Amino acid sequence: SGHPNGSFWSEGTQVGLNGFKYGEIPLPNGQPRKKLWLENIWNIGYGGFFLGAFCLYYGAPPGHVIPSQWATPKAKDEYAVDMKMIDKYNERPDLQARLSIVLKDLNMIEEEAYDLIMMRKDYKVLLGLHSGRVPADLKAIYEELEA
Amino acid sequence: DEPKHQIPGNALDNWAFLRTYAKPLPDMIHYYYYVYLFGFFFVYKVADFPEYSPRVLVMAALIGSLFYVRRDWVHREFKDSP
Amino acid sequence: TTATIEERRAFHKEVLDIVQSKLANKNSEWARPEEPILHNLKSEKEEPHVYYHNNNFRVTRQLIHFEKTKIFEDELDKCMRTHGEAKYRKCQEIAKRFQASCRVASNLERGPNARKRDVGFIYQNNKLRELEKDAKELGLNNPFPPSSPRTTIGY
Amino acid sequence: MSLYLFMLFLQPLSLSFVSRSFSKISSLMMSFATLWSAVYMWFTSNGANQTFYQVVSWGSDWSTFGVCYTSLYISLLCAFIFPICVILVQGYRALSILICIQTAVSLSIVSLHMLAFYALFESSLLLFFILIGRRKYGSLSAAYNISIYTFISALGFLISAFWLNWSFGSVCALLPNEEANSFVAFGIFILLWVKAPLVPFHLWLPEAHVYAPTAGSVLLAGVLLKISIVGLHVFFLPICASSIVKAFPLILSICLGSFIFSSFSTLKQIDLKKIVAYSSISHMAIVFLSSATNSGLGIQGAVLYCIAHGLISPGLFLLVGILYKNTNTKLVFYLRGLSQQAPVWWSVWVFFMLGNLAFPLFPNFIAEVVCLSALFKNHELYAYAFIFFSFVGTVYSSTVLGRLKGGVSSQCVDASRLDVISWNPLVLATVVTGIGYM
Amino acid sequence: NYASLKADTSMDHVFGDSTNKLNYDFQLMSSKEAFFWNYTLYPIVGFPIFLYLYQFNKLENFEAEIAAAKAAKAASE
Amino acid sequence: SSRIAGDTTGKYTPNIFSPETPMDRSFSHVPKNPFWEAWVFRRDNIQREFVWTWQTIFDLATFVGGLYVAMYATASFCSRQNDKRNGYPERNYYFSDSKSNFVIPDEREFY
Amino acid sequence: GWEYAGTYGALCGMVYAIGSNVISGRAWFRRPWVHVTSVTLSYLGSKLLDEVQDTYYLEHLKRVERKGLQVTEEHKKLFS
Amino acid sequence: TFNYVIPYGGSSSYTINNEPVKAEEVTVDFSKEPSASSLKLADKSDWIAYTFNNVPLMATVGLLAGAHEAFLHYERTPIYGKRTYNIIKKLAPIVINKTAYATLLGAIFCATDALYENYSGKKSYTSGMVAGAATGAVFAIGRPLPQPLVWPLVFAAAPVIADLFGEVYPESMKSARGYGTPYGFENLDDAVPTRNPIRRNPHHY
Amino acid sequence: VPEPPYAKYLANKSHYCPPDFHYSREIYAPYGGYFNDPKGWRTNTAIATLVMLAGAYAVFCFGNAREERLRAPKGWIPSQLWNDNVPTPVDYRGKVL
Ligand SMILES: CCCCCCCCCCCCCCCCCC(=O)OC[C@H](COP(=O)([O-])OCC(O)COP(=O)([O-])OC[C@@H](COC(=O)CCCCCCCCCCCCCCCCC)OC(=O)CCCCCCCCCCCCCCCCC)OC(=O)CCCCCCCCCCCCCCCCC
Ligand SMILES: CCCCCCCCCCCCCCCCCC(=O)OC[C@H](COP(=O)([O-])OCC(O)COP(=O)([O-])OC[C@@H](COC(=O)CCCCCCCCCCCCCCCCC)OC(=O)CCCCCCCCCCCCCCCCC)OC(=O)CCCCCCCCCCCCCCCCC
Ligand SMILES: CCCCCCCCCCCCCCCCCC(=O)OC[C@H](COP(=O)([O-])OCC(O)COP(=O)([O-])OC[C@@H](COC(=O)CCCCCCCCCCCCCCCCC)OC(=O)CCCCCCCCCCCCCCCCC)OC(=O)CCCCCCCCCCCCCCCCC
Ligand SMILES: CCCCCCCCCCCCCCCCCCCC(=O)O[C@H](COC(=O)CCCCCCCCCCCCCC)COP(=O)(O)OCCN
Ligand SMILES: CCCCCCCCCCCCCCCCCCCC(=O)O[C@H](COC(=O)CCCCCCCCCCCCCC)COP(=O)(O)OCCN
Ligand SMILES: CCCCCCCCCCCCCCCCCCCC(=O)O[C@H](COC(=O)CCCCCCCCCCCCCC)COP(=O)(O)OCCN
Ligand SMILES: CCCCCCCCCCCCCCCCCCCC(=O)O[C@H](COC(=O)CCCCCCCCCCCCCC)COP(=O)(O)OCCN
Repeated sequence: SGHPNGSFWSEGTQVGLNGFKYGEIPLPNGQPRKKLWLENIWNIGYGGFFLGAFCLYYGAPPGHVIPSQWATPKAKDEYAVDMKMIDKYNERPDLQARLSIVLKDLNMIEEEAYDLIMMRKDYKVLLGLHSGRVPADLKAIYEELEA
Repeated sequence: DEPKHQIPGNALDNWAFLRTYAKPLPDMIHYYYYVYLFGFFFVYKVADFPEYSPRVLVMAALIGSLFYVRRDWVHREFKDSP
Repeated sequence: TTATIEERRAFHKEVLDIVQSKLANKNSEWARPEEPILHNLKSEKEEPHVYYHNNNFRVTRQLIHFEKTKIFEDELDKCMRTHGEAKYRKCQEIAKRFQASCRVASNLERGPNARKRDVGFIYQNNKLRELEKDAKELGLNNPFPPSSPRTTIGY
Repeated sequence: MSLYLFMLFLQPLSLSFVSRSFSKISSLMMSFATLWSAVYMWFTSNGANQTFYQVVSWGSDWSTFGVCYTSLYISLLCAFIFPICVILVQGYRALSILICIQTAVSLSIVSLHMLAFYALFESSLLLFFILIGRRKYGSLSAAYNISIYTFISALGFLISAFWLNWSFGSVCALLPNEEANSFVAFGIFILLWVKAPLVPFHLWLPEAHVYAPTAGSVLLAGVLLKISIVGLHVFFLPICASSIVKAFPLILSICLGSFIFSSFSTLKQIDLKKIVAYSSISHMAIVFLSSATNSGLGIQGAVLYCIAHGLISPGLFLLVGILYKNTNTKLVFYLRGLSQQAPVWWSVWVFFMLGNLAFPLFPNFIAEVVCLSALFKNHELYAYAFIFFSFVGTVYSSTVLGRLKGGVSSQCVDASRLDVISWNPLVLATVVTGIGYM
Repeated sequence: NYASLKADTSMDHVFGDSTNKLNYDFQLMSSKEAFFWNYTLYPIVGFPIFLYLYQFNKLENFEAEIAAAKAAKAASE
Repeated sequence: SSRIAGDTTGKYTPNIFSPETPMDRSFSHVPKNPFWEAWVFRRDNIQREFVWTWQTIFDLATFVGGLYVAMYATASFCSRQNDKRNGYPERNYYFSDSKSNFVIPDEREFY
Repeated sequence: GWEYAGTYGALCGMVYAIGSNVISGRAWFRRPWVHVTSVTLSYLGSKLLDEVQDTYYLEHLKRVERKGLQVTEEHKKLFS
Repeated sequence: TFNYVIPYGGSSSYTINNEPVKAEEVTVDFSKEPSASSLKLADKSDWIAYTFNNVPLMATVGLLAGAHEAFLHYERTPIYGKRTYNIIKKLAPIVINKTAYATLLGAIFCATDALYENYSGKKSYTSGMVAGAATGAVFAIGRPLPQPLVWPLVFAAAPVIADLFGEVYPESMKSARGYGTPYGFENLDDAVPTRNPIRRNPHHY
Repeated sequence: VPEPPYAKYLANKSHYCPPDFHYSREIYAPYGGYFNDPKGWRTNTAIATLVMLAGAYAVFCFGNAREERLRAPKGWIPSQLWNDNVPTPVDYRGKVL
């Protein structure tokens, strides 16, 4: 037992092929194996697919392939506005009372105050105010907080 | 040799049962004549029938389908006896 | 609220005019509208142009909401990581805002069968407050816990 | 879009003019050209056009074709998976049948007219009867099953399409129409009920898959089952949402029952192909339920899971075909010692089976997470039911792997160079989707 | 063609004979036993369902009692 | 008694007349068993031994129908809870007899 | 009516020539004269069919107008 | 919607209603209303009367089936050979028994349907299901094991099929027109008819 | 039985292989054979170690760019030697270092 020459750092005792890969027998004189008919077509077509997918995913401008990428700057701007507005809301208790009235008519709980602030420009609020479902007080409240 | 489905019954008994279909065969014209005649009269009468509920019609169709006997069935079982 | 056929055809003609005005100048952001087409239709499907434009506006808005929620989550995570053990007191507000954003994004277009997403247990807490008020005023005994000051890091 | 449709029409056309000896080479080159055209269609699809990326009409409502999120993913999946089917099939007759089936299926996905959709999908009805019922390796029973089930479901869908064309005056998806009728909803639904196997209308699928050639099985599981999700998203949810919401308790009952009964039935299977077929039936239930919730999370999750299945099931069917070629057996009891005898086949088999069990580094995990989230959005119990019963898939897969993994075997049955070439694209695609490039 | 049905008796002395066979009849559980165990195990599996049903019932009953009392207080007064 | 059929160089020919058996793909096929083949046949063709007996009807109804009933009842309960949670009026489901026409919530309306 | 009737007809004539060759066991390229004749005849027949369809569309528009359908100018434009 | 972000379909307001607008200026109906005979037969008020009005149909079907079987037996019997037995004595039971069984089953179905509808007081699917089930139970009195389950089901299903596609279907899809403008969508600019199309004259056969 | 001609190409039994143990030498596995010990292993291992160190360098670069420390360490941390984004240490009392 032990190592072959007693030293761990000695040349391996096996010379040859550990196994036959794909079951192919090495040519005696070292002649290369003839390539299969499909190898070139397969490699070109699939490599072209994967490379095209890579280039489209990364090369394309924002919002062409991934729609969320386009929305990121706009979300930052709305985040800034919302943050300023919420800060103003916390300070002024008169506005809070008016919104508590607006919320009740809209079948919303008091905690959903921040939610109303965050939906200033959304299908439900925009079309409800026009149609009459949403009380017109909300428009003034939003303007008081710089829209 | 391969696995095969088991056939219920003995060979000679099954063949004997099959041989009960080998009987004098009437011509189909005799049946057709009566069916054509009565069918024509039936179509004439049907115009005067009262309007029946869809449920009753469907039930009548079911009963007729259940009570219909295939021509082969009578042929195999027919016996010229009392 | 009733809509007469005369008014319906009038709105249809106005919608056609809006389409014609949009068609006059090319816009690469035609399907990312910043404003909806306001209407009082019983069904949006009646006016196809309004339906498609408003749907595109709703998609734009929802994408914006999703990105806003991701931004809110990033500030909450930074705030939580900076404060240390004082996170519970100092990060109540940021968390409140993040949870509000999550509710707005999920609830706006939940779907016909989806339930409201109660981020922060606000609805449950409200229900428990109402149940407590009723039990106390009517002299009943409540089998439910009383409402909580804080149920989550924020809401 | 126009390039993709033209390449699609050229692929069946090319066969008529080939030398009859160059058929396989020409077919492979055409398949790769169709894949490249699909990539071009993806490149020319701007996300800015939120509703439909591209719509083309060639003179009539029937010839209206267009690509949406569901359509784009399914079309890319079909173009990706077709080359594998092509190389696996030999003979002009087989090539002709396969190329006609593929052209019909790929044209159906992009069609935006219900009547045109029906015309294109059901054109490949006799071709499947002939393919599944081939002389030596086919079963007439399976052919009759699949054909009759398809005809009855598609005829119901056709009747609903005729009523919608009579009542509204058009049956094109691009025209907004809503219907509250339950007969019409049922007519459209029955097609989806049969095509995407749902208990008790799933019997046609396993028979067809077992007696179909490997190219046929790969195409069937990979994309034929997905054609249901295109019909749901494009031809059912826009018009018959009210009926899906009205029948949601029944839809949920039938989908969960399908998932449970199919899982239990998979436990009694001794044939590898039947195991893979019943796994597909179980997997289809989550996709169907998630789409029926009519939520953003559900539609996206269903499409994503469909892609994951369309990448994992062809792999298992390909490996099973390779093993059957090497051994002429599909009985798990005869196949033993595959770990020692086929270390390379075994590695890929284990990887694909892990993918089928929705492990984290596989696309199935992400897809399942999204679908479960959509169910949890509907109700917590809905999600819990599906999550709990997932163990049954583990029991059957573990038992199969254990039986195959060890024992005594005297035959070296490992994959050749051709077999590794055929699965390499599927492996790479699985890995890429697993890491999050969905 | 087919594999040989003749066994190998080389290792019979070392590892024992194959004469002893299994006593199992290879049949499954009785129908009566199965009904009991399915209708016992499945409810255990669906523990969340019963928790939700319990809480929902309690909530609805409380709400109905509250409404009843409210009505009573709103009638006289 | 055996020879290598495959040739990497591409000069592959099938020696159909060779006395020695080619080591082709058929070399590695597993030997079948008369009894295993009959078991496989019996398992697939199990519809022949199907018999309608009270035990069979009982087992089918109790597990298949029983699961379907439990699943429907659970789904109906979950729908009722969601309707109560959302604040929507009782929805007109297919088998539910409700004197209300509510089905799809209005997106514009605030519930 | 259809703006692609001529192209369709030419391609269909090709379909006839190739199909007839294939059914009889000959190759697609055989009998070249058949190809030109088929293409021309099918193109002309497709065009003629399109005029016939248009003519009966206009006859129908006349009939419906006589019956009392209040077709607008745009509707009268739909039927060339 | 054809997008992955918002739910597909749409929502219609329940508050907002659209005033009905006539399909055409003048409506000419070529569909005749139900006859007084149809209403009389359909009246289930008195179960005995209902049963006696509707049995003629079952009796006719039984007579046709019995005539069929009797003819099949008669055709085979040979004219050339003299027969000891009387043919009518052999054939008359066939026809009589078939007619009697058919009439009895139809009587059971009609009676149970009328009695359930009266006791319940409402026209419902259940009445047909219970009438079918009772008829199928009577059909399978002495039959082997599967038949007691199968016949009550098939028979109960038949009135369900009749109700769904004979009564509910037409009333459900009465509004759809096919000409002019789609029923729901009248805002759209489609040619408006002065009169409805009359594709056929009211039938008289 | 006369070993087949290809058997010359295949490798012998390694030193670690038990003499009684018989394995088929034709089977290929990516993880290696039954007992391995190939010739040229020392070079392969040196190449492996070099690829490991290069990948460690790339991983270190990536981590350093993405390692965000938002709260000051209580005392000096080793990361300061290599990363410049460490907040100045503050002790338990609060004094800056
Ligand atoms: C004195 C002269 C003798 C004649 C007497 C009267 C003379 C005629 C006078 C007036 C005739 C006009 C009206 C009579 C019926 C019209 C048929 C006809 O005339 O065709 C010529 C016909 C011969 O024509 P043929 O082309 O030479 O023979 C073709 C067959 O292949 C023949 O070959 P075969 O017999 O060997 O094969 C029979 C085959 C032929 O197939 C048919 O019979 C097809 C008919 C099916 C329905 C027909 C349409 C129903 C619509 C009726 C409309 C009214 C209701 C309205 C609404 C209903 C909605 C459906 O069917 C079968 O296999 C046997 C099964 C019976 C029906 C199968 C359906 C079973 C469904 C039940 C489900 C329960 C099973 C569940 C459990 C299963 C377990 C898995 O002559 C007759 O048969 C007349 C005999 C009269 C007996 C009819 C019994 C009741 C009549 C009304 C009931 C309606 C149902 C029809 C049932 C059977 C009718 C054949
Ligand atoms: C699509 C939507 C659907 C909606 C509506 C659809 C529409 C519905 C209806 C549409 C129907 C479409 C499907 C039905 C297709 C009709 C069936 C069919 O294809 O033919 C059947 C029939 C089947 O022939 P088969 O299979 O051999 O069996 C018949 C047996 O031979 C039996 O033998 P046989 O005893 O019966 O012999 C009688 C007959 C049958 O005999 C034969 O067929 C033997 C072969 C005829 C001689 C070869 C034709 C010579 C030129 C043809 C050009 C081929 C170009 C290809 C190679 C280029 C060479 C440079 O002989 C004839 O050919 C009678 C016609 C007289 C013309 C003969 C040639 C005259 C000298 C050339 C004229 C002008 C030269 C200009 C340029 C020349 C070179 C380019 O074909 C013909 O009969 C050929 C008819 C005419 C021959 C070609 C003449 C074309 C004019 C030269 C090209 C110049 C451009 C053309 C435009 C201007 C015209 C002047
Ligand atoms: C202008 C510049 C020039 C540029 C070129 C542009 C020209 C454009 C088009 C021109 C191309 C030539 C057209 C080919 C005509 C002959 C094709 C043929 O015979 O097929 C087999 C034939 C193979 O011949 P073969 O191997 O030598 O032996 C056949 C022996 O004759 C008999 O062998 P067997 O007795 O052993 O039969 C065994 C049979 C096994 O038995 C079966 O399976 C029978 C099944 C019945 C039909 C299959 C039902 C499903 C077919 C779906 C359609 C496939 C497309 C799917 C797309 C959806 C479209 C809605 O298996 C097969 O035959 C092949 C299986 C799949 C082929 C079925 C597709 C052919 C449909 C109809 C062929 C057209 C014949 C018209 C006849 C004209 C005058 C006689 O051709 C092929 O290479 C495969 C089919 C190519 C299909 C393209 C044809 C268009 C049909 C699509 C319909 C769309 C409307 C047409 C508009 C087309 C563009 C305007
Ligand atoms: C107002 C009407 C009232 C109701 C009246 C109903 C009366 C009958 C209605 C039944 C209509 C269904 C049509 C399918 C019949 C079953 C298939 C025939 C059975 C059969 O033996 O077919 C063999 C193979 O079929 C197969 O292998 C197919 C297996 C079974 C097919 C499953 C059916 C599809 C799904 C069923 C419903 C799905 C949704 C329903 C909306 C081929 O026989 P052969 O070629 O050797 O001929 C030799 C003669 N024996
Ligand atoms: C027993 C469980 C039900 C099995 C179905 C499970 C899941 C299927 C759900 C599919 C989703 C959309 C389909 C819409 C309705 C189909 C079935 C809904 C349940 C149902 O039958 O409701 C009936 C109404 O539906 C109808 O009136 C139509 C029923 C379907 C017709 C059957 C065949 C139609 C084929 C027509 C082909 C195309 C025709 C196009 C013109 C009666 O319920 P109810 O409201 O009266 O309540 C009174 C109870 N007390
Ligand atoms: C011939 C064919 C059929 C013959 C044999 C059928 C025998 C099966 C009969 C019992 C089957 C299970 C029991 C479920 C139905 C019980 C009675 C139905 C009436 C009902 O809805 O009551 C609800 C049952 O609780 C529930 O909501 C469901 C509780 C049981 C579900 C969990 C039990 C097993 C869990 C396994 C997973 C299955 C579900 C996975 C999601 C609670 O009353 P309510 O408050 O809702 O008021 C609603 C007004 N009645
Ligand atoms: C093709 C439809 C044929 C039915 C197939 C069912 C399976 C056949 C087994 C035979 C059983 C007999 C038929 C029973 C089916 C009816 C469903 C039972 C539900 C039920 O009892 O509720 C009734 C209404 O359902 C109804 O009566 C309307 C429900 C419509 C039936 C289901 C429609 C879709 C089924 C199709 C599934 C797959 C198609 C393949 C066959 C009561 O209502 P009520 O008003 O009386 O209230 C009571 C006030 N007294």
